[PDB]
Formats: sequence, structure tokens, C-alpha cells
Amino acid sequence: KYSGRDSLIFLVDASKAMFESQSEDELTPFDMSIQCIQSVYISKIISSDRDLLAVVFYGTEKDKNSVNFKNIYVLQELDNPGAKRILELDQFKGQQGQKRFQDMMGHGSDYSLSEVLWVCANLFSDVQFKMSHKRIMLFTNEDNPHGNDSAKASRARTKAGDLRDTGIFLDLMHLKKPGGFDISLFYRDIISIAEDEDLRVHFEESSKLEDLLRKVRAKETRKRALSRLKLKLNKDIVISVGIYNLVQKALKPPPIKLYRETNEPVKTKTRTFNTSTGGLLLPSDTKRSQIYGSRQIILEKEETEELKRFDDPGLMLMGFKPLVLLKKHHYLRPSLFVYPEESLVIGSSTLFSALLIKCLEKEVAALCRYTPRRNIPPYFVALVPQEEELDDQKIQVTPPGFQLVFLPFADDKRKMPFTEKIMATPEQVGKMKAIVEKLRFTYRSDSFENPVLQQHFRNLEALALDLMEPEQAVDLTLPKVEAMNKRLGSLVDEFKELVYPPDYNPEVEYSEEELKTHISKGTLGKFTVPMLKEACRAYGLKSGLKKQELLEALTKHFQD
Amino acid sequence: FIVCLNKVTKSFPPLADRFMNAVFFLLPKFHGVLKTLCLEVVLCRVEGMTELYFQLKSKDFVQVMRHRDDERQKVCLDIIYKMMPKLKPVELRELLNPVVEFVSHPSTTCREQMYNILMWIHDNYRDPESETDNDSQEIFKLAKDVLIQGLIDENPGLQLIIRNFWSHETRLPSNTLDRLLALNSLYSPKIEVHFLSLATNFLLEMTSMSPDYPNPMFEHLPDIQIKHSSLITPLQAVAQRDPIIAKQLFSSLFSGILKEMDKFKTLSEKNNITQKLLQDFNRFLNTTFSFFPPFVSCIQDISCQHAALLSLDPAAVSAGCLASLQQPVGIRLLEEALLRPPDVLRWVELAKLYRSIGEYDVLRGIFTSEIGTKQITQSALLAEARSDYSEAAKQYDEALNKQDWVDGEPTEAEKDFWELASLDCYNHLAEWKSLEYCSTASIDSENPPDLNKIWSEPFYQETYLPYMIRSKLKLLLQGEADQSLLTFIDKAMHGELQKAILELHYSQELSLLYLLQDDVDRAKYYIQNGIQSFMQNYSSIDVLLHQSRLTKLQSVQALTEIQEFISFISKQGNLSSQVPLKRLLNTWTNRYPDAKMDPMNIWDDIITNRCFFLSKIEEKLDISSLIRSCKFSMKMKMID
Repeated sequence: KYSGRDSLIFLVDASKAMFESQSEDELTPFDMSIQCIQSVYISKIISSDRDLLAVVFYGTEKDKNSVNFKNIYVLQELDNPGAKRILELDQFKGQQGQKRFQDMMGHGSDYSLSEVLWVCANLFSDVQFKMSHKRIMLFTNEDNPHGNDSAKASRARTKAGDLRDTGIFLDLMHLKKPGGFDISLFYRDIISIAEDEDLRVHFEESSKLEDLLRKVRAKETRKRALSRLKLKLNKDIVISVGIYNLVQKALKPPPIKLYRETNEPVKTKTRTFNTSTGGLLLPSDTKRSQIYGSRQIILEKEETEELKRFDDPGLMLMGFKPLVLLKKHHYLRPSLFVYPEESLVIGSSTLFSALLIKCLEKEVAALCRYTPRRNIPPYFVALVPQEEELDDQKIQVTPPGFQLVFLPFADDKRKMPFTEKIMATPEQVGKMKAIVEKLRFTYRSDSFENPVLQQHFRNLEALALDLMEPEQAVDLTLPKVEAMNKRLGSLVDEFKELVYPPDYNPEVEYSEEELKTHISKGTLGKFTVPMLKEACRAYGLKSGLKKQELLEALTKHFQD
Repeated sequence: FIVCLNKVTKSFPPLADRFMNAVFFLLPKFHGVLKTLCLEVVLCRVEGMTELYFQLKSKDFVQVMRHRDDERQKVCLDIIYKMMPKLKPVELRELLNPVVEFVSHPSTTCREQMYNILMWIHDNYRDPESETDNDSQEIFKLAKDVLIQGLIDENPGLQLIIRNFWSHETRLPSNTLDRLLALNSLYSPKIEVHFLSLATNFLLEMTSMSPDYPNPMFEHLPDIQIKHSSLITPLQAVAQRDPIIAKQLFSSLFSGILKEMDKFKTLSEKNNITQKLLQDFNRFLNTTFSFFPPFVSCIQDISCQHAALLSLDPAAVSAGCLASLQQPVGIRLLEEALLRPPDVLRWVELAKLYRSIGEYDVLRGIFTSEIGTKQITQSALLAEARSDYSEAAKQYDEALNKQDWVDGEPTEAEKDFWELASLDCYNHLAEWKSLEYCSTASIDSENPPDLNKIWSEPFYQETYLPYMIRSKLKLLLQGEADQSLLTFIDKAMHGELQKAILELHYSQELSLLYLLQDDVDRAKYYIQNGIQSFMQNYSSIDVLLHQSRLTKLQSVQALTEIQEFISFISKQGNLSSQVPLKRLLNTWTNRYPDAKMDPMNIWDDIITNRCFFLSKIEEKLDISSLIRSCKFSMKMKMID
């Protein structure tokens, strides 16, 4: 489960009608499919760069597969997506790309539709790793590949059923072409996802291919426990729970140092070097230290970690508090999640479920002392009972359990300056209400993307596929100032006149002698910090950052 | 899942039919005994399903066979046996390669399954001989080759089974003469050490169905005269023990059958039988690679005693006798053949045979009457007869280069003899520079590329290679910096066409070359190999073939001298101080290849090796005008 990696095999048609299309600005379906596969590759390499992807063109004149089969070509075998794999594919884009494919692969050469499915299963069966999921998209612009030969259709159906039984779920992303037919036909009993749809006969547009939301270039999928703690209701009765995190800040992967001449990673070696007398030092002759004024406090390494140990790792329950006492203002860390686990203590789930039921029945939240690791000071936590919420599609959006809420200490609360309470009046609060109602918004969690991360990922894509210019991300968090201004209307000016007063716009060179004379002159004035710093550095005296440091040191030493 | 499926289907074959696709899917995901369980599950249902070869090919079934695992390999052979009757010849040819690289395998159960599938593959691919497919006539040939190789394996039960299979009717005819004729078709040069014993075993096994097993006398304790079967069976039991009595038995049986055919046969058919036997013997002598002394001797012996087989290929006879060191029997065969144009070829081969065992007087005798018929050749040979190797070589080379002689245009054989005798005469003299150019000026133009040109038409290797390599070696130890073998030898250490030939005979030369450019660790190995090769050669030589054992024995002096030098240099204790050098010089000057008894090639070998050893010693450390004094004394003894 945890160590399994999802796997994907594309299946691009290369028929004659697959290439030739309507003569307009619309993309030929082959270019559309290649662009979509390239987009899927790009999305899946930045996000979860461990899955396996491979592309198997069928209908070609050439042939390359583990078992010799006519008109089936495996351009790439199952492996992690790579930049070279993307660049090996973009050469087929455009009319020149179409001609390159025709001269390098071919088209026509009527296929069987069964040996291709067998080949896909072969690569699926050739992997020495785990197989979390197995999927096969079938990019095709035709819906009735056969019909003049029922035997081939029956063989294809049998092979598809065998693949489904093995655990292979194929879903074709149908391509629309001029004409009037993309009918639900000899593909319906083959789609092993069997996605729910109206199954309307007279489709007249591209099928579920825009559903890719092409290039969702930000994701890092993972599920892990992150801790396994004991919840002590008392000294002797303890239960075992896991501490998951539902939302966590996303950061770009750290950079790697490289050797310029060879462009290969350079290993680093941090070690405390000699005391200007030669040799190396022990973790046993280097004690930690701190200085406060003229007093130096010398303290050993282990004693440094000894002074921040209070409790053994676990959640010590200390009582229940009403939910109405958990103010929204107080907040320090992202809220964690607790689920009952039964690996260290058997029977924790039953007590946990009873506690959850009777804790959200009385609208109370458990209060505990939280110590995640061995030597961390305790931190109080209010376990808010989060009841399971489910959609009509039987999809879990808020899984049941307890949610940590880090209550801040009094040290972590800052005090505001005194401000004078000035209240508004009617007849402009109403105007504000009208503006707000005119600016409705159904906020969703899947609304915005980190612009910095998006720009960095696009820059990396441009630097790995020489796109000749980075893709400019549409900054989704940028307000639509012109659209919202036009939607607002002139009532903003009515607001402005109503409250704002009419007059309210809202909108070296130094040496020995000059310093010797200046210390008696006593200014050291227009003398800037940048030039005091360079004087003290080039001369060799000890230097700091605050002005008074240099102003005292130079004055005391230069004369005395 | 797979464990439970195998356990269930162990007694219930009908199940797992619906799981065939699944089990094939998980087959390449395992590496341990679970793979064996998967193959067993596959084995349960092989008959009721089709398109099996495609699935196995997709799952690299060929590769998993070559992995060393008794149970897995046995199960693989079993499934192959089961699905083979439904195979196709194109696929069977691919499947045959991994199963034939299996005769050298332990666990005789695997070999038994192998030979079972091979008996099947031989019975159905025998064919009515109508031309159907190349693969149908190729897999049968490949299988038949492996089956004969199974006649010499261990586990005498398996060998008995194979012998019964081979001796059954429709394969080896029950008729005596037909069986004898067909036995030649079972040569398989992979096995010939036991070929004579197996042939006589097949010949004498048929006599047990013969209706003759009474007491072959009338009996008269003074006499225990006993039936036939008590004499034939011990005869076979002793024939299959050692090769000499087996060779005698096969030769006697062949002669008896050949003599007895004359009654129940006609002359027109007799000619066909004799021609077939001669062709089979020629194939025997040509395809043989590990020349067996008694087998070759037996073949040539039965050839010699029949007027129809006297036309055996002289080149094959010469090559076989030279390689197996059985010169006298081939000499007698050629002499008998010459007692009843393709005659100078016989004379050339006879000369080549005689030259190997010394007897140079007879060589010169036959190099006059038959080869020759000129006036320069007789004078040159007369000059060479006496110890005069200057006039002979001079006039040989004078007769070699000429646009004259419009009085008969000397034959090619005489010119080849001229060149060979000129090279030999140059070797007797100390003219290595003169020898090398004339030895190498027979394969290409000026500055010949002595590389793979000698390694072609092996007559080149037989004639020019030894003289050329000896001349270059002697020149290099003389002091001349003319390094040309070093690259030649170094790039000759690749493959068998340039290394096995260069190691079977030339090992002292290789040792000298290697200790020349100091890598003495390999030179030691080469000299031990040379000593072992000399021991084998001496062991093969007869006991009454004098002047040939003496020739081989005269090189032990040089062999031991080089070995002692290598031992002396290796130990640094003797390098220090001068008394080890004094003792070595005293020992060397005391033992000499006695004069008036050893030809000068041995003298030259000894003296050149000793001088080169002294020169090499005179690089790490009196010890002057003393080493040179020893050198001068050795050279003076040479002159005397």
C-alpha cells in the first residue's frame, strides 16, 4: 500500500483517419493526443516523481515489443518520467511532426486490438515493484474499430475482460472528429472504470480530455503516520493513537550543489577544524556556551538537551472544555489530526469511538498535554471532536477523529496599542452590505495555487526542455481589478462621498592624520557606517554592526 | 495465493484453468521456490490450453532454465516435454538451444528427462527424408549429435538406457554388415575416446540373439571346456576397460567382416561399400579434433590391410599422425599405398612424416629420386649431406631466383622443397637475420604483415611459423632491438586460432619472450606448461623409436637451465653477495652438451640462453672479466 507506485500506459491510435482531419485551425487529433500525453508527463514528473509511465503506439507500420506482434510499437517502457522522455515525444507535434512520425512509424496497417492489450499487460507484468494502480488510457478518434469482423471484436472483449480480472482498469479518452458519429459502441463493455455518464449517442465535441485540467503542476502525494503516541486518560489506562497532518506547508525541493566543470553533484564535508594548532576535536572537548554581559555560562552538550525534558512522549489528558471556550483568534500551528490505531494497544478504537461520540454529543473538546518527541517541552492541546462528513457520492471529505488545536501560551500573545473606538452609522453600513453582496464568492480550498512555486516549476520546465521562454503562470491570486470594478458599478463613488471628506486623497579616503585630528574634533559624524566598517576592516580592528561599537573602539584604541 | 492454488491443484488438475492468466501474470514477479510452485501449477494444465509458447516467450522462459536450480530445471524440462508435441519447428529450434547446453549437468534426473525429450524429438523428426523444411532437418541433426554424446555419461543405468535406445531396430540395422556400416554414422567427434569400445559393444551385442550358445567342443577335472558366452562377454568387459585391446578387437572384427562379405555380395555393390567406408574414414580423419592415438592407429591399420582403402587422403593421414605422434603406422600406410600426378603429394607427405622422427638419411634419399629430376637439387643435397651448410644454402637460393630453366619449368613441389631446405640450411648455420627475411618472404610483398596471413592455410603455420619465430627470438636475444613478435604475440593472445596453437608447441619461446620484458610471473607459468607438454610428448612417443626420443630429450637441458635461472633471479638472497654467482658459474661451466654427440641447434640454444642469462644478471650487480671470462670460455668450447 504505502510503497506501491501508480503505473500508467498510454495507447495512441495511428490510423489513417487518426492523422488526416478537418482543414481548419483546430488541432489534428494526433497532435492533440501527443500534447495531452506530454502534459500528463509534465504533471506527473513534478508531482510524484516515482510513478511509472510508458507509451505504446498502435497501428504503426513498424513494430517493437517483447513478443513480436505486427503494427504495435512500444516507444518507451515503464520507468519514472524524465525530461529526455518528454523531448523524445515533442518531435511529433505539428505537420512537420506528423511527417516525421509517418516516415519513422507509418500509419494504416490494420491491427487486431487484442495483441496491443496483451502487450500492455506484458509491461504491467514485467515490473519488479508493487502495483498500486494499473490504468490504460486509449486515445482514439474512432468508436467502432471493428464490425466487419466479429471474431476480432470478440477476442478484444475477452482480452479486456481478462485485463479487468487481473486488475487493469482502462479508460478511453475519446477524440472527436468531423462527421456525426462517435457513438457508444464496441467500447462500452471494455471501459473497466465504467464511469457514470448520460451515454448520449450524438456527442459533438471532444470527450473527457479537457477533464485533465492540463498541467496541474504542483503536488506531492503521500500518506504516513508522522507519529505513534499514547493517550493517557490517567496514569495506568492508556490508549494508542496516531497523529496525522491534514494540511502542511509546501516548499520547493532544496537545491543541490554542483561542480561547474563536470556538472556532477559534490558531496559536502562539515567538520570542526583545528584550534590553529593542528588536529581534530572530539564531541567531548567542545562544550556549548552562552554569554550574558560579563558572565560566561559553560554547559555540556547533553545537559543542553537535558534542560528541555518534561514528560514522556504522549498525550496526557487533563479534562474537557466546552467548544465555546475555544476562541478563533488564538492560533499558532496548523491543526493536526488524531485517529485510533491498534498496533501498540489492542482495544483503543472502541474507547476512542465512545469518547468521540460522547464528546461531540456534549459539545466539548478534550484538553491534553502534548509531547511529540523525547525532549520537547509540553504544549497544551484542545482535541476538538471532528465528526465525519460525507458527500452523496460516498466520498469522505472530513474523516472522523480528533483534531489537535494548539492553544498558545501567554508568552505567545502580543499586546496591541490602545485605540479609540469609533463606530459607523446606518445608511453607509447598508452601502457596504450592498457592495459585499455585489461581490459574492463561493470560496473553496481548491481555488488558488502558490504563485512562487508555480513560477519556479515553470522555470524548471523551460530550463529542462529549452522552451526558449518560461511559461507565464496566470496568477490566480491576483484580483480581477477591472472585472470587479465594472461589476461593482458607481456605488463605490457614493461610498467615497458618503464618508471620506472631499479633501481626503486615499492614495581609501582616510589616513592617520585626519582621524588623529577628528578624535579631537570629536565628530565622527557624516562618516558613514559603510566607511567606518571599511576603515576598521582594512586596518584590522575588531568590528561589529552597531555604530556605537565602532565609535567606541576606534576612539579608545586610536589615541589610547 | 499461489501456495494455496498449488496445494489445491496438486490433487485437482481441473481447477486453476480460470487462474491461468493470473498465474502467468504473477510468474515473473517471483524468484524463490514460489517460482517453482508457479511452474508446477502451469504443469498441471498444459494439454487443455493453446498459445502457450507465446506466454512463455513473454515471460523469458528460456532464461529461467539456465538458472541453477534442480527442481525448477526439472519442472521446466517436464513442461517442455508436455507442450513440445504441439510446438512448431521454428519455435522448437529456439527451444532446443537452451536444453542442449545441459548434458554437463549433475542430477541425472534432469539428464533423463532431457534424453526422453530427445528420443521423442528423434523419432518424429526422422522424416521420410522428403525435403520439407530446413528447421525440420536441423533440429533433428542437433538432437542426434547430443544423443551420441550421451553414450559416455555417468550413471551406467542412463548409459544402458541410451545404448538400448540406439541399438533398437530401425536405427541400427540388425544385419551385421549394415550395422557395421551404420556405426560410422555415429562418430560424433565430441566422443571418440570410447568410440572403439562402443562400436565393438554394438557389434558384439547382436550375437546374443544368435542361435549358437552350446559348448563349442566335446568335453574331455582335466578339462572345463565351456560355452561361447563365457568367452565373448569377458572379451567385451576387458575391451571397454583399456583402449589397446579394444583397438585390436575392432580391427580384427572389421577385417573379418570385410573378408566374409566377399561371399554374400557382388563386386558392383562391393565397390559402393568400399567407397562409402573410405569416405567415412576420410570424414573421421578430417573432423577429429582431439586426436586419439589408439583410434587413429586403428583407423590407419584397417586402412592399410585393404586394397580399396589405400587411397585415403594423404594430407589427413599426415596431419593425424603428426598431431597424435603415431608416425610409424602412417608411414607404413603411405609406403604401402606407394606400392600399387597425385604421387608427389604422397611423397611430400611421406617426407613430412619421416622428417618428424629424424632419420634424415631416408629423407634425403626420397628427396632425390622422386622430388627433383634436376641437376641443382642433387648437388645441393650432396653438399648438405656432409657438414657443409654454406654451399648448399647458397646454391639453393641461387636456384630459387631465376628466369632461366626453360628446360622443364621446375614443378611447384620441387620449389617448395627448395624453400624449406633453404630455411633449414639457414637454421643449421648461425644466420638468423638471413633466415627471417627468407622465411617471411613467402606470404606477401616487402615488409609483410605477419598477422593472420600465417594464420590462414595452416600450411603456413606448419612450415614458416616456427622458423620465423625462432629467428626473431634468436635475433632479439643477440642484442638487436627489432621488436616485432611482442605486438604479434600480444595480439595473438586472443581466441583459440592464435593462442592454443601458440601454446601447444611454442612454450619455451614464450617463456623466453615473457622473461625478456620482465613479467616473470607469467614466464614461470609458461615454462611449467612447457615442461608438462614435453612430458606428455615423451609419454606419447614409442619406446623403440630411437633418435626421436633422444631429440625430445636433448631439450630438457635448456628447459632446466631456464627454470634454474628463473628460480635464481626470483630469490633475492642469491642476488646479494658473489659466492652464489661463483657457484652458479662453476656449475654451468661443468656440465656441457657433450661434443661429437649433439647437433649444433642444442649447442646454440644452451650457449645463447646462458649468455643472455649472464647479460640479464649483469644489470643488478670482479663480477667483470670473470663473467666475460666465463662467456669467452663457453664460446671457445663451442668453437672446439
